[PDB]
Amino acid sequence: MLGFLSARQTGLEDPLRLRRAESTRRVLGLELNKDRDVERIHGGGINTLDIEPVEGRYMLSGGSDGVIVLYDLENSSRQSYYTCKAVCSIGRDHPDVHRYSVETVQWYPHDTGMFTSSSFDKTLKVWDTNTLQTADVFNFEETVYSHHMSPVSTKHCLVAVGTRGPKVQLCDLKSGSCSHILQGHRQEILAVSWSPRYDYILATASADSRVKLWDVRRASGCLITLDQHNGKKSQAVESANTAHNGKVNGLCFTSDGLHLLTVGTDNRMRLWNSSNGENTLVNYGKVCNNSKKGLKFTVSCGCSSEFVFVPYGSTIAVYTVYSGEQITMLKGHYKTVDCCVFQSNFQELYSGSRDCNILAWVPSL
Amino acid sequence: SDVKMSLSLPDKNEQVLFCRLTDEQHKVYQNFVDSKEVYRILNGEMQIFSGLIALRKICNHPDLFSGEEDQFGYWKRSGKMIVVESLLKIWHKQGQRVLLFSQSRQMLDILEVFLRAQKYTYLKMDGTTTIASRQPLITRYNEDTSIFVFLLTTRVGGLGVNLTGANRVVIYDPDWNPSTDTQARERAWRIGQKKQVTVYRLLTAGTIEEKIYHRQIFKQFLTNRVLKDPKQRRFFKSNDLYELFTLTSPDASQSTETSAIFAGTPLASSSLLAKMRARNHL
Repeated sequence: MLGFLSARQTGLEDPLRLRRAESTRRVLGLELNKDRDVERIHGGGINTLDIEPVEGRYMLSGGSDGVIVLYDLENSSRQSYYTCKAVCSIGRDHPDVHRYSVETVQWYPHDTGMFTSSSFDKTLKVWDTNTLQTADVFNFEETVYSHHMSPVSTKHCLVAVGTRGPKVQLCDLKSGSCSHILQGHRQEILAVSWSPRYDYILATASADSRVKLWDVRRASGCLITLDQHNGKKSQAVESANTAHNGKVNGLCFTSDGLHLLTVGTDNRMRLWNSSNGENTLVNYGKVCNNSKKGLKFTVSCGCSSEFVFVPYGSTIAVYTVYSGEQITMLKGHYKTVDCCVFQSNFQELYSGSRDCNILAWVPSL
Repeated sequence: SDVKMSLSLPDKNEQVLFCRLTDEQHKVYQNFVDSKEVYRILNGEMQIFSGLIALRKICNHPDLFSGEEDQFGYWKRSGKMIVVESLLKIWHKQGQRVLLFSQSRQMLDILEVFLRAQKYTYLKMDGTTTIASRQPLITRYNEDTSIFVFLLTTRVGGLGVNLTGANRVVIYDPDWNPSTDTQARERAWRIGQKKQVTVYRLLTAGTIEEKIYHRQIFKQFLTNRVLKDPKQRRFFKSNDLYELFTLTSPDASQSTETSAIFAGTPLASSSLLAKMRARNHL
């Protein structure tokens, strides 16, 4: 570290070197901080967490009990020990509270004033953070497994919604049109994720073992359908070209958006070229998931080497994205982990689980 | 409207004549709306559509439904053809040229026979004419003036066959589709029309045909709301608009149903929220 400081100070190395290297070192040293706690408010398992993209100060959390909690992640107290207090909460007494499990919650990108949340009550509610009141509701004919707003699109403000229907619903928060559907999957869509690189590229993963990339502008079906073998087992596309040998219940684009991570109930995680959907054949070993719903996992940002923090049973398994090497397994939960979210400002991780806890993992030293 | 300033467009006026039923026609229509057939229609035991076609035929002419100065299609037995008599006579005295439209080809032939009973020169084009000889007929009507009235159904010929030489146009009977009657009036009044064209839609008041016109206007309003502006003054009643097996012919003491109905004549998450709450309060 003193070598790094000296090399930054004298200009041998770009300051970029020290940032990325020290962030990587912090991530490798990621450990359950009993020096930080998250206030327990959910009566049920936390299905989803979302740190706001701008300023990374506030975090949303949706539980199976239907409540939403809005936490402050900044140590506003002068002590080195603090609890991430719950700022707001859509509780059992809020008139608009979800009737059933909140499966996904997402801050509006570009501003912290709005956030959207979907539930097994077949609703995607848009909330005004300041008033804490719903500003819009999108009813769907079938329960929502996942929704996602594009983190990049300054132009369109569509929400891709995956429900048990075989169709992917696109809901325009700009004047409200929830009619658009992308057809081509054959079973429930368990995950949707917009590319962080291209405004209109959407990757949708479903129960039929397929992941499809769509250009929602385009009127002609999916761009690419991810294939495990890239052509070794080639068939007229009616049943082949599966991304996994089971249900694909998780999606995540890498930070730069040039690759796609999909995790499926075949206990595999695969990395795909997001442009031509080619399997990069990164191994990753065996990534244990048996989730019957969407599995929310994240990648690191702004480190020398990219990581992926994937829920592995009751632990969080940390892998290197481009080599597969399992860095470590963060072990602090008591039931299966549903979601982990990465605070890229400080290389911190927050993981929620069915044990009704949100555990913060902070780098040690 | 926006492109009007680029191209010329002569003014167009339009009227809807309400033609009282003749007493024999009135009796036939009343007998049909009191006969057991419409009662079975109201029971749903028989298809309503024959009742519609029958009532349309009656309003066109009793000889259609029922089947000298007493030959087939005598023009005194229905009020709409009384009015057609008056208009044809006056327009011929004015030296104008007429398009004479009707959805029914059978009554188109009735009207043909009526024109033979008169001394008007005319021309007919319908679906029975071979397509390869359709263009000559139109050209011969458009080029000279020695042909007075051209007979059409609303749907014959390619879309917008060029009938420019005509000056006045009469839609003898309305259709269910607004677009077909709109096309009928548009066919005479196109680009390169020299003289003011006026459309006279012939209605029989208090009958099925008034209801057909009402439905045409309703569909037109629906299309307009969808395509040009949602905010619109509401004209109609659900039950009155949908019940169409009655007879209330005006006695001139009360105004007609149509006139009674027409008696008056990146986002910064706050604009996004503002638009959402605006749409939701509605």
